[PDB]
Amino acid sequence: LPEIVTLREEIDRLDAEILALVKRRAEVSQAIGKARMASGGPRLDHSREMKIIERYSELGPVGKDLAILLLRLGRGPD
Amino acid sequence: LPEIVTLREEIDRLDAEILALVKRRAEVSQAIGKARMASGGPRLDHSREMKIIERYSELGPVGKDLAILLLRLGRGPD
Repeated sequence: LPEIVTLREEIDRLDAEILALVKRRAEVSQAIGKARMASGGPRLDHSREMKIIERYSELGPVGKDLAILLLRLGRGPD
Repeated sequence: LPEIVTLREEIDRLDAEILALVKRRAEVSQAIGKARMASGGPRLDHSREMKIIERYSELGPVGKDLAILLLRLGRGPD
């Protein structure tokens, strides 16, 4: 379709930004993981993680799955 | 942990931006879906969608799943 060329541009721009933000979030999450590890004790703040998941549910059920994936991106490289 | 207070702030800020970007992407994707529907013919550009998925694999295997979820967010509300 010729009339979707500019919509596709916008997608590509959005994806560039999403990827940068997700990468940064993975770095921050991993730093939080390293501080929690270093301190012994729970590897997650479960109440905190559940609240994040509930925020993402504003998007629908796919929103919960997104938060779940972002949670997995916070793991140490394994 | 007291030393993770500012890291948690950064997460919250990143999540605010991720959610706004994902919502916008869902709007654009749905507009592309509506143009494709209106035109009859394939509901997806499969080569295009596969290229998006491959870009997201730069993140790892979780990256492919992310692209997959974003693809589902582009559906008409159902």
